[PDB]
Amino acid sequence: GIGTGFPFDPHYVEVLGERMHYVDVGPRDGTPVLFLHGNPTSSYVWRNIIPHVAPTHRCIAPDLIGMGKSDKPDLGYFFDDHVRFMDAFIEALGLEEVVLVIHDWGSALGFHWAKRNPERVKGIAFMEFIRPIPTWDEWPEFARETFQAFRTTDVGRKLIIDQNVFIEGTLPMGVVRPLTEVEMDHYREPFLNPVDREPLWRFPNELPIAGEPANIVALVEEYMDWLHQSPVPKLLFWGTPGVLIPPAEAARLAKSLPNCKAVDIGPGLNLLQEDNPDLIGSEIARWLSTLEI
Ligand SMILES: CN(C)c1ccc2c(-c3cc(C(=O)NCCOCCOCCCCNS(C)(=O)=O)ccc3C(=O)O)c3ccc(=[N+](C)C)cc-3oc2c1
Repeated sequence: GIGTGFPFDPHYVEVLGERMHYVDVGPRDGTPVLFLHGNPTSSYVWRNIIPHVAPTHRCIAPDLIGMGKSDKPDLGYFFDDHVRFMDAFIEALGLEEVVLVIHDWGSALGFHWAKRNPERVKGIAFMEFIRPIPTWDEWPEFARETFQAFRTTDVGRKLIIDQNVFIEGTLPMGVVRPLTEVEMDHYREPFLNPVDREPLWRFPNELPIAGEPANIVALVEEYMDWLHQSPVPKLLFWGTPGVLIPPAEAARLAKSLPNCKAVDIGPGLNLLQEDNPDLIGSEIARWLSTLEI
């Protein structure tokens, strides 16, 4: 059985006047491994992968601001808000050099931070990450109209804020195998009140699709350009058919990104962690030995 529980002790750090929650396990010395979750998850999405890395490496898994057990300030939760909070989280924890394990919107946070701090990143494991979607044709047909509806302030907010569709429908449709009730309740816990769902709606409205928003498209194209040239060790997980990263894209990236290892995880949509956590965790563990950390 795939683990459903969250046994990690809570850790907190005051950041920009707001308390943020993070998982911190593993030995204290050596290079830490920073796990960055996306939408609409939390450090809970790393629950079955950390146990493969925690025996030999420090594992830090924060909850993004307004998500998980972190505080819920009255912000718009634009990507720029998450950048400032994640920049200040990393400094508040005194992290010097790190290995990144990033997913979904956390990957945009990881890549944007690694582009600005390339000396402090010894490797990047990433899966179902954010890239420029040139046209709506590059978005999966089965989820296309709903995400077009998500990116509006009337129908989009009604679905996500008022009806919580992103948790009750979009999240299960990002996973191939079925999610138990206990797993669903963990993902529901930070969003029982419609107020807390603002990041669940701003995130898909920040997706770089068809040139909008222009600022996010430029930002993501920048770190994609850095990724195509930098020699930082890269580990990419992908599944079939995926959502953000289709198999043909993963094959292209596996040849064009320097020092990159691609790992097929089998069937998979967006939350690859939930469809094959053992392969992801045990491959990250094996890959960390090939780094000079
Ligand atoms: C439990 N079961 C499997 C479902 C499945 C679907 C639904 C749906 C549902 C969702 C969708 C839907 O979410 N489509 C789109 C998902 O496909 C995206 C998958 O990749 C994205 C992963 C996340 C990526 N994160 S990022 C980068 O974006 O930040 C479409 C139609 C329906 C429908 O019903 O007619 C419900 C709709 C309304 C509703 N009421 C008003 C309370 C309840 C719904 O309940 C559902 C339950």
